[PDB]
Amino acid sequence: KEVKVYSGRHYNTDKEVYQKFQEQTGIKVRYIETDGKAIIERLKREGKNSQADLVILVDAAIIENASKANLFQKINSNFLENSVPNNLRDPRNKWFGLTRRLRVIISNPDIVDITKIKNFEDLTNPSFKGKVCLRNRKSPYNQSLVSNQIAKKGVGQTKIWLKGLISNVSTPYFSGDSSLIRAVGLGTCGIGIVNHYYVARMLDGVKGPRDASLAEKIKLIIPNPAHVNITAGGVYKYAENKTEAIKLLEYLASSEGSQGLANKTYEHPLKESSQNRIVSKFGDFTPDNVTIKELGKFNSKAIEIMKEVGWN
Ligand SMILES: [Fe+3]
Repeated sequence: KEVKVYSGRHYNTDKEVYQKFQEQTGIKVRYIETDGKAIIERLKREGKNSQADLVILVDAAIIENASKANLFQKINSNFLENSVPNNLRDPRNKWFGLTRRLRVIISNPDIVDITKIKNFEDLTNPSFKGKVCLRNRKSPYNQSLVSNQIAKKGVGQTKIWLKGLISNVSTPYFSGDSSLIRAVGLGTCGIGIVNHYYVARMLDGVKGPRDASLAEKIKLIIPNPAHVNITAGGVYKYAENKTEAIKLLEYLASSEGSQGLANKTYEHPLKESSQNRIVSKFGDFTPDNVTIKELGKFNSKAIEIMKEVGWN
């Protein structure tokens, strides 16, 4: 018995989590870890000839892309249906959340007055002119943040917010979250928007001493209420080892599996906040209840309006 996993979680192998499943069940896990978009393109090409059984992907936008491409099959699982929060799974049962991440505000309190920053709406304040820095619009994390705004506020209000935000940027767009953290730490940027776990990695020395020192200078602000995004798994449309893939998915979504995955990347597990001391110091959060499916729905519109206001 075996199961083949094609995973878009490629920060640093989930190998230990898969080995625990293997030891417990006797099911051999064959994994590949690489960029999610490369997986999607490979599966579209292979179709029925693919050897994927389980597909894991990062970000609402990428999950949506896989869904549109008909990559998943509907599954029935009383465990998943009763254990994964409704907002973090497909209402039609094709994919299921495994970990949670927050896209948050980071600030350098020597450059900006952090007492004025509580939520994303605050970033349009004219006192931050020239002090806001962003990663580029190609990032699914940013697209999903804008989709989040559209879901709640509608297109009109989101566009007003976007115009205000981009008015405050005077620095070229960044190509990654870690480089943006460095710039905020250094003080070339006063304010950035990044995923929470990148800050925790740097603080924990994972990227070496200079990055740790830079990350120590930053104040992380969790917007209240918070925007939540996920990594998710689903069974491939033509999976040969369907039964085994469901068993593995059930394990990954369980308390043990979700904690195992999340502790590797400094993410939050599905149903509890991280026990990691570095992550817990960032503070409590309350989700805004926008569903992951909704984030996917508005992805195309988010890209259109980001382009229109000049988020490049
Ligand atoms: Fe990431």
